[PDB]
Amino acid sequence: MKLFYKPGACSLASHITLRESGKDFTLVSVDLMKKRLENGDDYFAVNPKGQVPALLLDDGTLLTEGVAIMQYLADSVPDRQLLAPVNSISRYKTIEWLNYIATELHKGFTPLFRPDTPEEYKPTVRAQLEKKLQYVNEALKDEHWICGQRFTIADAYLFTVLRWAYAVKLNLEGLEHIAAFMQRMAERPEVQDALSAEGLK
Amino acid sequence: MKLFYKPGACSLASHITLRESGKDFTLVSVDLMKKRLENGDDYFAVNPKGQVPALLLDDGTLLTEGVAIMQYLADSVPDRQLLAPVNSISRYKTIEWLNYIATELHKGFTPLFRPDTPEEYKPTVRAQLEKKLQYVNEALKDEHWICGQRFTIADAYLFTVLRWAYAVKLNLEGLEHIAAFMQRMAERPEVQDALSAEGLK
Ligand SMILES: N[C@@H](CCC(=O)N[C@@H](CS(=O)(=O)O)C(=O)NCC(=O)O)C(=O)O
Ligand SMILES: N[C@@H](CCC(=O)N[C@@H](CS(=O)(=O)O)C(=O)NCC(=O)O)C(=O)O
Repeated sequence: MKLFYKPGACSLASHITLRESGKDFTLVSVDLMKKRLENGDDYFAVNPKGQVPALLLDDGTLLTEGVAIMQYLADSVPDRQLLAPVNSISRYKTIEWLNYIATELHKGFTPLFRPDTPEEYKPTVRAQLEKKLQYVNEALKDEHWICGQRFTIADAYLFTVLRWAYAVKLNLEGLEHIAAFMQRMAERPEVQDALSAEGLK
Repeated sequence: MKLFYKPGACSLASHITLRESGKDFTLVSVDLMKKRLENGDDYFAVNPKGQVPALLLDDGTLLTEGVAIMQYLADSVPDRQLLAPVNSISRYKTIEWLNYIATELHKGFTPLFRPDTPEEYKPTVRAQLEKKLQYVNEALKDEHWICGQRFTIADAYLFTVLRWAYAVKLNLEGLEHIAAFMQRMAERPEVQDALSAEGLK
């Protein structure tokens, strides 16, 4: 199994998930500017969307989209409870958080990292993300995981995107539940292993 | 069971799914500018996020996020085959499509439909959307449904978002598989009933 990723990118969520689920995998670095692998090979030949993450299965299947990848991992290890069983409302509340993170936060930060984003637009994005982060702060007021008492793939994804709020210096004052979630997350051995493996901090 | 919607908005995907799964529901229109229900009640009191769609379950559970709602409905009626069963690769491919549509197409359209979006930015967004539509056109070349042989929840969501490509007048010329798909979707009686109930054409 191979995970195509870039350090610090959204692929970290799938990476943390591969470890939390105890999977054997190889990391393959991608230059997202040039769309090449470490070896000058075109990346558009592996993933036509030219994006990370992408997971190559053993039976040669290429699976893209981080949310599809994490459900794929989570489902193969029901013993881990990284995702609740089908037809239980808990499962859907976790999927609700995954889509909120994907569409509202992840894609919300994207223009800030895009070279084609016009400068006068960037301040508008920051201001929109601020409101979003305040809703996230009150959602973690329980000071546990995003979906309650149990750790799920939604936590791997929230933590991954929340790191960008720190990298870009969004005003995070008063948002104490976020700060505590980030510490709780960093104390997990598999996210630490994943962070080290990517050469992160 | 109640679906909070707005004619033509993204809630159409969940509305088509509610009909395709054979559910009984009440459609409740939401004034998205004022966040008021058709009767004057505060919408923020139902959905704290202020967006459509939202599904109010009989038990009183409120589920938000289109992708979450569509998966909850499909799984509940396994006999209808709107989403493949857990652990089948087919299931993850549909989820892969759902996330692509959610994050790249739906959220990709969003700035076009907003005022704070600077006018010189609109051309870049349209341009990006047309490039994605080309990828979707090729993904539909064997002329079936988005996931192949069977109609799934990805088709309902792809159709919903493609309606805006036409509304907005993106350049859809030469994309013949996309045109065939729209026609295939128009001829499904459950989608005809949904367009009709929403007062659409
Ligand atoms: N819909 C994709 C989005 C993937 C994505 O945006 N990946 C980015 C990396 S990150 O900014 O999100 O960390 C990328 O590869 N971008 C390169 C490009 O889009 O050209 C998903 O959810 O997996
Ligand atoms: N992440 C949500 C987004 C929902 C959404 O953007 N809904 C829009 C309607 S539409 O543009 O998708 O048709 C809305 O209610 N917007 C009102 C607002 O955000 O103030 C989802 O996937 O369901």
